Amino acid sequence: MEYRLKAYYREGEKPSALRRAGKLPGVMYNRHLNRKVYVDLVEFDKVFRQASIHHVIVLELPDGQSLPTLVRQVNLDKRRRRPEHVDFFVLSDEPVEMYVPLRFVGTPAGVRAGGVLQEIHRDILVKVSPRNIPEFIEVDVSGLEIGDSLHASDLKLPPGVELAVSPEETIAAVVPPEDVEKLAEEAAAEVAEPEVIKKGKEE
Amino acid sequence: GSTRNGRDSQAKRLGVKRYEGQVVRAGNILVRQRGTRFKPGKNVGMGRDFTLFALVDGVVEFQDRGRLGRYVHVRPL
Amino acid sequence: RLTAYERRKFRVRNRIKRTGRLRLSVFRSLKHIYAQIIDDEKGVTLVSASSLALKLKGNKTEVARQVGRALAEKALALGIKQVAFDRGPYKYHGRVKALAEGAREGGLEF
Amino acid sequence: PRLKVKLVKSPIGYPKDQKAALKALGLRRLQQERVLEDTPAIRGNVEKVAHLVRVEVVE
Amino acid sequence: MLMPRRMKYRKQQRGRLKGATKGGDYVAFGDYGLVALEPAWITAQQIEAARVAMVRHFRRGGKIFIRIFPDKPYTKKPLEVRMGKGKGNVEGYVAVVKPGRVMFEVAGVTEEQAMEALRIAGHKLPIKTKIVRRDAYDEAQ
RNA sequence: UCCCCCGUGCCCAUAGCGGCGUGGAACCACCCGUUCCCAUUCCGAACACGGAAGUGAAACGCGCCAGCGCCGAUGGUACUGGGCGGGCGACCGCCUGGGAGAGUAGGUCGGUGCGGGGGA
RNA sequence: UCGAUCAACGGAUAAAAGUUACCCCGGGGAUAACAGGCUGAUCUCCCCCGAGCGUCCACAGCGGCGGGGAGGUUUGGCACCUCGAUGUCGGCUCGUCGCAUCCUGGGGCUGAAGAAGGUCCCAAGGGUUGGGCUGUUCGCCCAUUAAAGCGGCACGCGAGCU
RNA sequence: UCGCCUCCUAAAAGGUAACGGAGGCGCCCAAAGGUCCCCUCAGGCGGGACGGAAAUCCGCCGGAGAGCGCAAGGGUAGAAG
RNA sequence: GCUGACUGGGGCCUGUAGAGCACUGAUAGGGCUAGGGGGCCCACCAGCCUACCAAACCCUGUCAAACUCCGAAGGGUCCCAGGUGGAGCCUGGGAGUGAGGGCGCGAGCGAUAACGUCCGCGUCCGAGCGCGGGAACAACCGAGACCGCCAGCUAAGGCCCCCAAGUCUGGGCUAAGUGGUAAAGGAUGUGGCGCCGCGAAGACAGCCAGGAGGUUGGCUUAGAAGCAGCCAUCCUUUAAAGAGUGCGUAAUAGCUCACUGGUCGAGUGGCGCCGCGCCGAAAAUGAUCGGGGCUUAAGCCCAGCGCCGAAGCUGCGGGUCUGG
Ligand SMILES: C[C@H]1O[C@H](O[C@H]2CC[C@H](n3ccc(NC(=O)c4ccc(NC(=O)[C@@](C)(N)CO)cc4)nc3=O)O[C@@H]2C)[C@H](O)[C@@H](O)[C@@H]1N(C)C
Ligand SMILES: NC(=[NH2+])NCCC[C@H](N)C(=O)O
Ligand SMILES: [Mg+2]
Ligand SMILES: [Mg+2]
Ligand SMILES: [Mg+2]
Ligand SMILES: [Mg+2]
Ligand SMILES: [Mg+2]
Ligand SMILES: [Mg+2]
Ligand SMILES: [Mg+2]
Ligand SMILES: [Mg+2]
Ligand SMILES: [Mg+2]
Ligand SMILES: [Mg+2]
Ligand SMILES: [Mg+2]
Ligand SMILES: [Mg+2]
Ligand SMILES: [Mg+2]
Ligand SMILES: [Mg+2]
Ligand SMILES: [Mg+2]
Ligand SMILES: [Mg+2]
Ligand SMILES: [Mg+2]
Ligand SMILES: [Mg+2]
Ligand SMILES: [Mg+2]
Ligand SMILES: [Mg+2]
Ligand SMILES: [Mg+2]
Ligand SMILES: [Mg+2]
Ligand SMILES: [Mg+2]
Ligand SMILES: [Mg+2]
Ligand SMILES: [Mg+2]
Ligand SMILES: [Mg+2]
Ligand SMILES: [Mg+2]
Ligand SMILES: [Mg+2]
Ligand SMILES: [Mg+2]
Ligand SMILES: [Mg+2]
Ligand SMILES: [Mg+2]
Ligand SMILES: [Mg+2]
Ligand SMILES: [Mg+2]
Ligand SMILES: [Mg+2]
Ligand SMILES: [Mg+2]
Ligand SMILES: [Mg+2]
Ligand SMILES: [Mg+2]
Ligand SMILES: [Mg+2]
Ligand SMILES: [Mg+2]
Ligand SMILES: [Mg+2]
Ligand SMILES: [Mg+2]
Ligand SMILES: [Mg+2]
Ligand SMILES: [Mg+2]
Ligand SMILES: [Mg+2]
Ligand SMILES: [Mg+2]
Ligand SMILES: [Mg+2]
Ligand SMILES: [Mg+2]
Ligand SMILES: [Mg+2]
Ligand SMILES: [Mg+2]
Ligand SMILES: [Mg+2]
Ligand SMILES: [Mg+2]
Ligand SMILES: [Mg+2]
Ligand SMILES: [Mg+2]
Ligand SMILES: [Mg+2]
Ligand SMILES: [Mg+2]
Ligand SMILES: [Mg+2]
Ligand SMILES: [Mg+2]
Ligand SMILES: [Mg+2]
Ligand SMILES: [Mg+2]
Ligand SMILES: [Mg+2]
Ligand SMILES: [Mg+2]
Ligand SMILES: [Mg+2]
Ligand SMILES: [Mg+2]
Ligand SMILES: [Mg+2]
Ligand SMILES: [Mg+2]
Ligand SMILES: [Mg+2]
Ligand SMILES: [Mg+2]
Ligand SMILES: [Mg+2]
Ligand SMILES: [Mg+2]
Ligand SMILES: [Mg+2]
Ligand SMILES: [Mg+2]
Ligand SMILES: [Mg+2]
Ligand SMILES: [Mg+2]
Ligand SMILES: [Mg+2]
Ligand SMILES: [Mg+2]
Ligand SMILES: [Mg+2]
Ligand SMILES: [Mg+2]
Ligand SMILES: [Mg+2]
Ligand SMILES: [Mg+2]
Ligand SMILES: [Mg+2]
Ligand SMILES: [Mg+2]
Ligand SMILES: [Mg+2]
Ligand SMILES: [Mg+2]
Ligand SMILES: [Mg+2]
Ligand SMILES: [Mg+2]
Ligand SMILES: [Mg+2]
Ligand SMILES: [Mg+2]
Ligand SMILES: [Mg+2]
Ligand SMILES: [Mg+2]
Ligand SMILES: [Mg+2]
Ligand SMILES: [Mg+2]
Ligand SMILES: [Mg+2]
Ligand SMILES: [Mg+2]
Ligand SMILES: [Mg+2]
Ligand SMILES: [Mg+2]
Ligand SMILES: [Mg+2]
Ligand SMILES: [Mg+2]
Ligand SMILES: [Mg+2]
Ligand SMILES: [Mg+2]
Ligand SMILES: [Mg+2]
Ligand SMILES: [Mg+2]
Ligand SMILES: [Mg+2]
Ligand SMILES: [Mg+2]
Ligand SMILES: [Mg+2]
Ligand SMILES: [Mg+2]
Ligand SMILES: [Mg+2]
Ligand SMILES: [Mg+2]
Ligand SMILES: [Mg+2]
Ligand SMILES: [Mg+2]
Ligand SMILES: [Mg+2]
Ligand SMILES: [Mg+2]
Ligand SMILES: [Mg+2]
Ligand SMILES: [Mg+2]
Ligand SMILES: [Mg+2]
Ligand SMILES: [Mg+2]
Ligand SMILES: [Mg+2]
Ligand SMILES: [Mg+2]
Ligand SMILES: [Mg+2]
Ligand SMILES: [Mg+2]
Ligand SMILES: [Mg+2]
Ligand SMILES: [Mg+2]
Ligand SMILES: [Mg+2]
Ligand SMILES: [Mg+2]
Ligand SMILES: [Mg+2]
Ligand SMILES: [Mg+2]
Ligand SMILES: [Mg+2]
Ligand SMILES: [Mg+2]
Ligand SMILES: [Mg+2]
Ligand SMILES: [Mg+2]
Ligand SMILES: [Mg+2]
Ligand SMILES: [Mg+2]
Ligand SMILES: [Mg+2]
Ligand SMILES: [Mg+2]
Ligand SMILES: [Mg+2]
Ligand SMILES: [Mg+2]
Ligand SMILES: [Mg+2]
Ligand SMILES: [Mg+2]
Ligand SMILES: [Mg+2]
Ligand SMILES: [Mg+2]
Ligand SMILES: [Mg+2]
Ligand SMILES: [Mg+2]
Ligand SMILES: [Mg+2]
Ligand SMILES: [Mg+2]
Ligand SMILES: [Mg+2]
Ligand SMILES: [Mg+2]
Ligand SMILES: [Mg+2]
Ligand SMILES: [Mg+2]
Ligand SMILES: [Mg+2]
Ligand SMILES: [Mg+2]
Ligand SMILES: [Mg+2]
Ligand SMILES: [Mg+2]
Ligand SMILES: [Mg+2]
Ligand SMILES: [Mg+2]
Ligand SMILES: [Mg+2]
Ligand SMILES: [Mg+2]
Ligand SMILES: [Mg+2]
Ligand SMILES: [Mg+2]
Ligand SMILES: [Mg+2]
Ligand SMILES: [Mg+2]
Ligand SMILES: [Mg+2]
Ligand SMILES: [Mg+2]
Ligand SMILES: [Mg+2]
Ligand SMILES: [Mg+2]
Ligand SMILES: [Mg+2]
Ligand SMILES: [Mg+2]
Ligand SMILES: [Mg+2]
Ligand SMILES: [Mg+2]
Ligand SMILES: [Mg+2]
Ligand SMILES: [Mg+2]
Ligand SMILES: [Mg+2]
Ligand SMILES: [Mg+2]
Ligand SMILES: [Mg+2]
Ligand SMILES: [Mg+2]
Ligand SMILES: [Mg+2]
Ligand SMILES: [Mg+2]
Ligand SMILES: [Mg+2]
Repeated sequence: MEYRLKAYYREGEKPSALRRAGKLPGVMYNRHLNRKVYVDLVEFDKVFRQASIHHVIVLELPDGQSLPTLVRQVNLDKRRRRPEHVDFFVLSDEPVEMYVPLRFVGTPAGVRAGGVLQEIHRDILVKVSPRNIPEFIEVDVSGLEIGDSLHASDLKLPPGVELAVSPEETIAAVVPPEDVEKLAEEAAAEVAEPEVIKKGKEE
Repeated sequence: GSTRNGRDSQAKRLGVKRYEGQVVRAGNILVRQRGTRFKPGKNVGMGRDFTLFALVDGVVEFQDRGRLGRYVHVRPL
Repeated sequence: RLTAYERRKFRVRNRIKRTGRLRLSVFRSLKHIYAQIIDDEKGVTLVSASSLALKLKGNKTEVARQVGRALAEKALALGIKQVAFDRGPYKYHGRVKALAEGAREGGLEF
Repeated sequence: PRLKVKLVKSPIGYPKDQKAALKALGLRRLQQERVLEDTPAIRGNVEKVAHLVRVEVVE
Repeated sequence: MLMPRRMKYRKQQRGRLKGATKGGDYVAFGDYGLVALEPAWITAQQIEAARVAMVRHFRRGGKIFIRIFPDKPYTKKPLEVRMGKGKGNVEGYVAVVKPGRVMFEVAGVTEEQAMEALRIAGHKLPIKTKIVRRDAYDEAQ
């Protein structure tokens, strides 16, 4: 889809306070411009949880602008698991590479058998025209068995969308479950103590 | 119990002994190295132990020629 | 990936320059043989000599001397006496050789 | 311009080098004020001890 | 329980546990996960303890990912002995863990099944844990 | 002072792998021979001598394409010299100066010195 | 130019191993054995988690694999006062304190019918036998008991005895 | 265990301890020295009598991962091979 | 005789922190795919399927003192300049020291123990056991004591009383004497900030009723009747109502949840972040935060004015040494 969000510029302000002022430092940047922005961390949160790096977001800049863009990158406070910076990509009418989501429709056979669907990729990288952004990409996963797998090759691509990866890429798989029965045997598991790489005249 | 390591060698004082823009005479040492981490540029020699040493009373100078290595020169006066 | 032609060219020449003397470069084509004396510290050439630009005949060997004798002739005028002989990827033999034999006659010292 | 430097905290307990700065400037006592030209060199040490000194721009 | 299969050097030093997680702070595979709020040397004994706890709360099913591995050799002298006389012998391996790192993930299972099992897997850890969900923040990584 | 070529240096891949196309008047290369100088741990492939019927297929040169490789900001974070704080600890934070790496947007199928041959 | 496991490799002699509870002297708490001290790996007791047992039922009684603490009675680590001396096991005598309570008292739960038990909680006032073996602490055993508790005081107590 | 060498610890000059973690020397070469000329490896794919996962030959790819008598290090094909 | 520590500019050397995976090795999962284990099918030599142990290779995600495609802050040294200091260079005489210790940061060893040990930069005590603060204490905070004063200003630390100066001013938090020693963990403790539902299409509490038949349902077993594991979520009457939330049971049943009819008439039930507090919390001569004692504090956080407070600074006088 396409959401919206106010974005205001910055410069001499210092990211320390901002993010304590409740605002998330950020930058707008394509091949033509490059400006430093900042957003009400809360407001943008309510969007990115819905948008991610998938759906379009036009910034309602205070100058009067209102540019279409996508998020190329989000930097997070590893310790506190929180965002500390964002990159909005000035989306122009040119062909672009972006991650398009995936919705795996159909209940795989393995699931019915006890396996699990390891949704390896949850979105796909693709070149496209922003005007031609799909919402999402269906994929049938009904005929999957433990432990069959699925690739970008087996994707059925809509118009104007073109993979930006090697079809040999994998994007899903049905794998066996966690089974207690495997435990007890795993307990009496004997593992020969680690071998140390010989050195010197011992090779 | 007991150990089987506990042995080592006397550090050799390796490195550079005269830096760029530094004034030397004929015969001084410019780099003490293992291998040819540097190379003999101009007015500079190298001995059987990759030891670089000035060849005239000049002024030291380095030069990073990329893939070709890092050379030490001696422009006279 | 270099070629035995490329390599042999370097080692013969990287060694020469270590003497810091003027370098007599010789090129050997199927038809003509050329020769320019170079100064690899100023990156510039001085006196040139080639069969081609000398309207020279057939005997490649006898030619080499005339380009040799000639090159030395124009050199000494510019006060160029000593010099180093670059045989490049070419072994000191015949054309390449005979040339140097001429230059040595013209006055050049090597 | 010129700088008036006053030694307000004791170097007793800071590295030998900083004690040398107070020497460079000329500060050998507490509260001691010393007015100095405003070159970069002077303005260098003076900054090395600004956790010990109170600075003021004069004339 | 985990440990390498082959090693260059028998004994590592001790390093340190200063700073936030170098990497692994973000859900990569499974749906939910277990994050580290404070550092430690987490022992394969510990890991296996979490693991088995979750696999058994899943009874049959589920999928557990272990995003930390005990590759640090943990050494200790014999018993009652003196100081010196070489370095201690190895007695098990540990997994260095620093705050914000995702130690375990899970998939193919409800919500009040991963939440629980993770809570139980968290009580087998010498540190504090934080149960997390997959955020688009994760996906943009 | 301009464009094509043979030589030879410089920066040291923004210059390379690869795919395509193009050049033979000149020069360059494959070329025609192995009598002669010279030569293969066998081979005139290589080096080398004498040639000048042919071809630019191979190699080299000059140009387009971003699949790989290389290069790569801005903003932010990690870390940090110096100066202060917190916790019993593992450890955690603030101020002043410095400030990465990975990643993003992008850039790149080279630039220039000298002397030769031809051309306008 | 040669003769070097002068390898204890700056190499006392050309030439050399042991024992001392018969021992001596000069020095050291610069250095061990006792004890104390800092630490708390080991030791003692307490807890988090709740897989699994208990016909049924996780938690009456139990607690896999793991996690976090307290205490300073064990074995040790360090080697901090003491080697111009701080005498070290056990016992006898005499106590006194702690409470993680052996007994008596008061409670909850109980797979508590009752009687009698089990398990946590409150409580340190008083009590907690006599013997056989052994130097023994401890432990085993006989006869009993309301019960025959564990520990600190330099493993309390030799200018108080042995 | 005791001298010598290599790497780390060593906190981005040198130097830096511990009965700290890992390995080596007490030789060797008459060529494995000097100089001139020439040559370039492992490795992957396909190809071939005996003939093989690796004997040697042919082809393409292959900036160096082979090699340098020996431990390790740095260095190194534009050579030190 | 200005060359000194320290400082400003500039050039060169480096490979740590941090990080990265291109080399060396380690690494969980998946993909691709030589090589075996095992099932059919075979001795005729070849085929086929694998929820099986797995090489190389790619992908997502990591690890390393003895790994580095990268790579700091700093450090080191050379030149110019500042720097006149119990600074430096040189020659010469006399020594003592060659048993260090605490602290801080970086490591190793140790158990991510020790008033432990062994190195590195620094600092202090040593020699400042002279002074102020820290209840008391060589090394933590402050500060380098020539001597004298019944003078003044300050540092750390402090201002209710012991005990010099505020029972000072403003806002907030705490009810535990937390303050005035400890962790996992546990809890409707209290306060501030947010989020999802449900609610006058009348909620939550309570009230009132209902809550129903196939159906004591099936793989199912020895009890398995909604509530001991699965490979299960199908119909009916309907106002509504899981073939079921839980309690309950040996297994029947009852109890209520989700569920709608009635009753009142406004909010309620469940998450997560921060602040301060509770339990968790057992040791031995007599108790205590240094004491008394303190609760819109005499405690904690944030913001201010003023004072007390050293052998530091000033002020007056004096001594000696060195320089002018
Ligand atoms: C009988 C003799 O008695 C007397 O001499 C004795 C006096 C004592 C001395 N001794 C004795 C013992 C010892 N230590 C150890 O055994 C030891 C034990 C354990 C550990 N444990 C650890 O390290 C742990 C814990 N970390 C674990 O690893 C370390 C060291 N050290 C000694 O010095 O021995 C002498 C000869 C007479 O004078 C003599 O006439 C007579 N006879 C010669 C006629
Ligand atoms: N400028 C500096 N060197 N700062 C060091 C700060 C170190 C401090 N522990 C921190 O993490 O922030
Ligand atoms: Mg969209
Ligand atoms: Mg938020
Ligand atoms: Mg040994
Ligand atoms: Mg050693
Ligand atoms: Mg050593
Ligand atoms: Mg050493
Ligand atoms: Mg060394
Ligand atoms: Mg150097
Ligand atoms: Mg030499
Ligand atoms: Mg040599
Ligand atoms: Mg330069
Ligand atoms: Mg020069
Ligand atoms: Mg040039
Ligand atoms: Mg001070
Ligand atoms: Mg101080
Ligand atoms: Mg400095
Ligand atoms: Mg003073
Ligand atoms: Mg001041
Ligand atoms: Mg590390
Ligand atoms: Mg541990
Ligand atoms: Mg150890
Ligand atoms: Mg040791
Ligand atoms: Mg262990
Ligand atoms: Mg980690
Ligand atoms: Mg825990
Ligand atoms: Mg990443
Ligand atoms: Mg063509
Ligand atoms: Mg072409
Ligand atoms: Mg033609
Ligand atoms: Mg003839
Ligand atoms: Mg031929
Ligand atoms: Mg040829
Ligand atoms: Mg011809
Ligand atoms: Mg062509
Ligand atoms: Mg060629
Ligand atoms: Mg060219
Ligand atoms: Mg282009
Ligand atoms: Mg980059
Ligand atoms: Mg930047
Ligand atoms: Mg600092
Ligand atoms: Mg502190
Ligand atoms: Mg920080
Ligand atoms: Mg800055
Ligand atoms: Mg960068
Ligand atoms: Mg290119
Ligand atoms: Mg021209
Ligand atoms: Mg002799
Ligand atoms: Mg030996
Ligand atoms: Mg000796
Ligand atoms: Mg001897
Ligand atoms: Mg020596
Ligand atoms: Mg002798
Ligand atoms: Mg002897
Ligand atoms: Mg005797
Ligand atoms: Mg005897
Ligand atoms: Mg006797
Ligand atoms: Mg006698
Ligand atoms: Mg006798
Ligand atoms: Mg006697
Ligand atoms: Mg004796
Ligand atoms: Mg005596
Ligand atoms: Mg001693
Ligand atoms: Mg002593
Ligand atoms: Mg002793
Ligand atoms: Mg003792
Ligand atoms: Mg004892
Ligand atoms: Mg005693
Ligand atoms: Mg003792
Ligand atoms: Mg005592
Ligand atoms: Mg004592
Ligand atoms: Mg103690
Ligand atoms: Mg303790
Ligand atoms: Mg407890
Ligand atoms: Mg049972
Ligand atoms: Mg029960
Ligand atoms: Mg329990
Ligand atoms: Mg247990
Ligand atoms: Mg523990
Ligand atoms: Mg003890
Ligand atoms: Mg002692
Ligand atoms: Mg004494
Ligand atoms: Mg004594
Ligand atoms: Mg006495
Ligand atoms: Mg005495
Ligand atoms: Mg009690
Ligand atoms: Mg009782
Ligand atoms: Mg009772
Ligand atoms: Mg009964
Ligand atoms: Mg009964
Ligand atoms: Mg009873
Ligand atoms: Mg009872
Ligand atoms: Mg009592
Ligand atoms: Mg009693
Ligand atoms: Mg008795
Ligand atoms: Mg008797
Ligand atoms: Mg006994
Ligand atoms: Mg017995
Ligand atoms: Mg009785
Ligand atoms: Mg009783
Ligand atoms: Mg004892
Ligand atoms: Mg004892
Ligand atoms: Mg005693
Ligand atoms: Mg006694
Ligand atoms: Mg006696
Ligand atoms: Mg006695
Ligand atoms: Mg070093
Ligand atoms: Mg260093
Ligand atoms: Mg030196
Ligand atoms: Mg030793
Ligand atoms: Mg050895
Ligand atoms: Mg050799
Ligand atoms: Mg064959
Ligand atoms: Mg090699
Ligand atoms: Mg070897
Ligand atoms: Mg290297
Ligand atoms: Mg001067
Ligand atoms: Mg100087
Ligand atoms: Mg200087
Ligand atoms: Mg210095
Ligand atoms: Mg400087
Ligand atoms: Mg690191
Ligand atoms: Mg790697
Ligand atoms: Mg990667
Ligand atoms: Mg690392
Ligand atoms: Mg290292
Ligand atoms: Mg490293
Ligand atoms: Mg770079
Ligand atoms: Mg630098
Ligand atoms: Mg100056
Ligand atoms: Mg003077
Ligand atoms: Mg002095
Ligand atoms: Mg002095
Ligand atoms: Mg003297
Ligand atoms: Mg000594
Ligand atoms: Mg000592
Ligand atoms: Mg002494
Ligand atoms: Mg000493
Ligand atoms: Mg020391
Ligand atoms: Mg010490
Ligand atoms: Mg002390
Ligand atoms: Mg310390
Ligand atoms: Mg600090
Ligand atoms: Mg530190
Ligand atoms: Mg440290
Ligand atoms: Mg170390
Ligand atoms: Mg350790
Ligand atoms: Mg310590
Ligand atoms: Mg000591
Ligand atoms: Mg020492
Ligand atoms: Mg002394
Ligand atoms: Mg002091
Ligand atoms: Mg002092
Ligand atoms: Mg003091
Ligand atoms: Mg005193
Ligand atoms: Mg005294
Ligand atoms: Mg004091
Ligand atoms: Mg005091
Ligand atoms: Mg006082
Ligand atoms: Mg002072
Ligand atoms: Mg005042
Ligand atoms: Mg007070
Ligand atoms: Mg009083
Ligand atoms: Mg008040
Ligand atoms: Mg107030
Ligand atoms: Mg209480
Ligand atoms: Mg209290
Ligand atoms: Mg908690
Ligand atoms: Mg808590
Ligand atoms: Mg609560
Ligand atoms: Mg209620
Ligand atoms: Mg059923
Ligand atoms: Mg408590
Ligand atoms: Mg008491
Ligand atoms: Mg004074
Ligand atoms: Mg006066
Ligand atoms: Mg004086």
